[PDB]
Amino acid sequence: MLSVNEIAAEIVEDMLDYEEELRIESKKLENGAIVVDCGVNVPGSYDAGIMYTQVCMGGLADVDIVVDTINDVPFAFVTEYTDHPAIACLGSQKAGWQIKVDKYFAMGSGPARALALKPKKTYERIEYEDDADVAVIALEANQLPDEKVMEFIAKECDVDPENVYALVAPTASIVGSVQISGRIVQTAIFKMNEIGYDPKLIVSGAGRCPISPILENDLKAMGSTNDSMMYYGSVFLTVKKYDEILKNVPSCTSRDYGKPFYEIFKAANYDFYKIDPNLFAPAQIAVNDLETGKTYVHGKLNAEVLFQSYQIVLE
Amino acid sequence: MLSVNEIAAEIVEDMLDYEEELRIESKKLENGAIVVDCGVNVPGSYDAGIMYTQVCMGGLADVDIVVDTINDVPFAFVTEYTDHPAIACLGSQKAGWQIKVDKYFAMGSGPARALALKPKKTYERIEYEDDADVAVIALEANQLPDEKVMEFIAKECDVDPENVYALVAPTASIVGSVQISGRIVQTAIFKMNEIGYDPKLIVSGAGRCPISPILENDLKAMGSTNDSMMYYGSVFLTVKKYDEILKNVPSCTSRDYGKPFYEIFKAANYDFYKIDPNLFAPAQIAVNDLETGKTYVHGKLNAEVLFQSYQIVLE
Amino acid sequence: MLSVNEIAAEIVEDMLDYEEELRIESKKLENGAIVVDCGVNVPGSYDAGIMYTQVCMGGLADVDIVVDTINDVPFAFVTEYTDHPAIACLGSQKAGWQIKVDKYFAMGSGPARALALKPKKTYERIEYEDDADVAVIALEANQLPDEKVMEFIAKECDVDPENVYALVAPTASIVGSVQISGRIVQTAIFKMNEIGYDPKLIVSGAGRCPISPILENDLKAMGSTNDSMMYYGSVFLTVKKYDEILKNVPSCTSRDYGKPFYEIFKAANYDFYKIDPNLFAPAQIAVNDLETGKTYVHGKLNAEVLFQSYQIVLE
Ligand SMILES: C[C@@H]1Nc2[nH]c(N)nc(=O)c2N(C=O)[C@H]1[C@@H](C)Nc1ccc(C[C@H](O)[C@H](O)[C@H](O)CO[C@H]2O[C@H](COP(=O)(O)O[C@H](CCC(=O)O)C(=O)O)[C@@H](O)[C@H]2O)cc1
Repeated sequence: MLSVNEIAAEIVEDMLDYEEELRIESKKLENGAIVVDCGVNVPGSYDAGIMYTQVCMGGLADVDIVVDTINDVPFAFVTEYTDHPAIACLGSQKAGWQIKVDKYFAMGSGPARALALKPKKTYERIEYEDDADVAVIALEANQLPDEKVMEFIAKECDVDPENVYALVAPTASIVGSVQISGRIVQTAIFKMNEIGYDPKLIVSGAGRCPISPILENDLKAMGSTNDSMMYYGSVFLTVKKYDEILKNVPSCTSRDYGKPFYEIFKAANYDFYKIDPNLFAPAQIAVNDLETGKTYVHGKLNAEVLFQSYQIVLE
Repeated sequence: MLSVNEIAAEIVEDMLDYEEELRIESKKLENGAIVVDCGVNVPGSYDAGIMYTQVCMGGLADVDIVVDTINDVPFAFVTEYTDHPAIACLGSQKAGWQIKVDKYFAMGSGPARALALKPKKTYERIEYEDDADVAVIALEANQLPDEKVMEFIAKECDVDPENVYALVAPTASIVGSVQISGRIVQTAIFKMNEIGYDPKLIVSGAGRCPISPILENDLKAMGSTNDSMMYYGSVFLTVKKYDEILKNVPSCTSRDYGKPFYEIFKAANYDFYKIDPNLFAPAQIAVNDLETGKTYVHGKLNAEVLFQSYQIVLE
Repeated sequence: MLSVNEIAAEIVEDMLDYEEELRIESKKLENGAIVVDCGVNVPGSYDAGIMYTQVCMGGLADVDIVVDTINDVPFAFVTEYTDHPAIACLGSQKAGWQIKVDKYFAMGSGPARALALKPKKTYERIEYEDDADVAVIALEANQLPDEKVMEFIAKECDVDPENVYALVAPTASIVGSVQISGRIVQTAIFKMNEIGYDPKLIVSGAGRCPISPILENDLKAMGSTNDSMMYYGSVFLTVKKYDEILKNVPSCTSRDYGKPFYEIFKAANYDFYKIDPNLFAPAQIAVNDLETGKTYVHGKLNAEVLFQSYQIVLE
């Protein structure tokens, strides 16, 4: 049995060893919980974004950045892979814990979800849960959580607060852009499960996605970071048994395709948890089926929409 | 003073510390030999694949995976380089030792070849021999080696079985796919030797090759993994003195070029013998000549053949 | 505070633990200075080139090599990024220390610059100074510095020669080619400062640049290594506030744009420090402005000129 919280805790300790280099800052609160700021009152960095992504994926994914071009324009890209896709993506990475503690609101991702069982149905579906006495959570938020928030997280995870760590970054920050593009494989796995495909059948997944420039506020950044995956995110997946249903994985099969994610976000009143989950999906996928030995390709890339989404200005 | 077996054993010790994360399993046999299953009864992983390949190359190469596209279809690629191409590729990685013990048969690669000296003529040519009390072999096989097999290998290496490690994966497995595409530099070096170009003249090489999808059995996989290099493997090589014979390195200069290996092999009725050996070669190379300061490009890529080989189904 | 010398010294100690693997050679001089030959009487290596580049950037950058193609011709590329672009690129990397000790000439780069403050105006512009009592310099030179040269460097940095390290490689060497393409982010940051843009406004930068083949002498190599960046170097940059003057960052906005830099190296008398500093610029940039949330793209790639600089011979 692997422990995503223990593996991720090792990465968080590495992050804390290099705080100044990574442009992050931590604080131990009055109950002993550790809050790591990766973007609210600090700049963060590409490497902090990679480490935050690795932590969200329970330490069970490789994540790196390579610079490449789209129609000759240079971007940083995330390239990543995992051989524990259900656990890394659904059991850890997905932001499946909505944190609401009086006026404090955050989207919660990462290994702590596998202790608190958030949501319970996910852990039934992937047949995984952790048992650790350390909890590691990743918060997408424009404010840092206080003692009361950390005490609530600790309680839900059945751990002491002194054994809770939270990484925190806002949507519009470099760590935000990196970690959200770092969910490229997770988008595919999540969309596959939403359409009824058993994620326990998925053997491995590898993905690439450009890293959104940082737009002027958290709301517009929600749009462009998500469009990175929807219009320009590519996944190679290996599965035990193919299902014709997987033709409906790519975003271009959605009635909302062509729309800026910012549009969809606005209609949900800027509440991420009011977005229809059936809308998150990768631009393109290739699915290697171990049963037939065939590889089925679905989807397409769309630089035109992406450059609109990224507020690119050409000469 | 570089020991490919000592360096490789350190990598194998790492693989042992992370078995469950890598999805591999090890057994210590009655004679003490350690057999590490990287794909027979276990799924393996992309990282087990990279480490397997690093082991094959004696620890003297960098090997990593990046996700990229071919005609927009996503694949995982190996990207690799070495500054010891003779030792890493000829003295270690090449599957140059046919292991035949009763009815057990496997192609052996990796550092143990440099203790067994298999074949002797290679070690004379590259002016390398290892001197070590530990042997690390990598076996491409559908069955794990038992006590008697490991005793045989240890005898041939002159090491006590207690100090022999074998990594094992079948041709159709993720480790199989990764480690075979991870021979992209080795196929250039080996083809260069084959056509009469002294490997001692070769300074370094750096290569890129897509990782084949896993096909439905070892024989089809033998085809697709090899076609990765023959139809879509690229190598940049640096040499002390270029000779025009090197125009013959690319696989496209073989009389047998043009169909997927498995179909060529079908056409030879499973007969190694009746296929031009010059077919085993990279798709394209660029050769930086240190003498003239020119860089000579030969060969081409072939996505059309690659996609037949990979049994790609487009919509 | 981040000490570029203390961090870089750790990289050099790592290089000293793997000399034979990296194909480098070190000597401790009489005064205790450690001279690491990375390319003068030894071959060096791609990995030695990456570590030399990392040391030039003060350990404050990520540097890796990926193999990819330009018009299908395979090359090794540097992919790199930093979140301390003023410190790493201008405070450390730029070769801003002209070394002239009797008959010994070298271009000096690297963290020792931030101890000797060379040139002073740079340290005033970026507001950085180091306080280490170790010094690490990178010399681009075709001969190894002796006891007297290292005495001069140690004195200028206010450190005992026993605590000084020098890395040394000529322009025509693998370490030369890697390290110079490894300045792709720095070329953008330097040009930005040149045209009056405060480098303190620069949040981060990420770049890709092909690694030049080694040409037949240091003079031709000065041309092709530099053309890598000027004709095929791409940079993604983040800044706090955009300024329209940044439209003049790309090399193609210079009067002299269009011919290989080999013609330009002569029209400065083969003196690097005689070259007009406004020609020294990246091929293409994307500038993400945090204020407006827009990303402005300028410049263009030029494979045709690159293949000429590189002395590519196609069939
Ligand atoms: C790409 C996304 N973007 C994004 N952006 C930013 N800025 N930050 C992020 O963290 C992030 N996401 C990461 O989390 C990404 C995303 C993939 N993750 C995500 C999405 C939604 C949620 C919320 C939620 O709980 C989620 O909707 C839920 O887990 C599943 O969704 C619903 O759909 C299903 C409906 O049930 P069915 O009708 O399928 O029932 C079937 C029948 C099938 C049918 O015919 O419909 C049955 O029971 O037989 C249910 O399981 C129900 O839970 C959480 C994470």
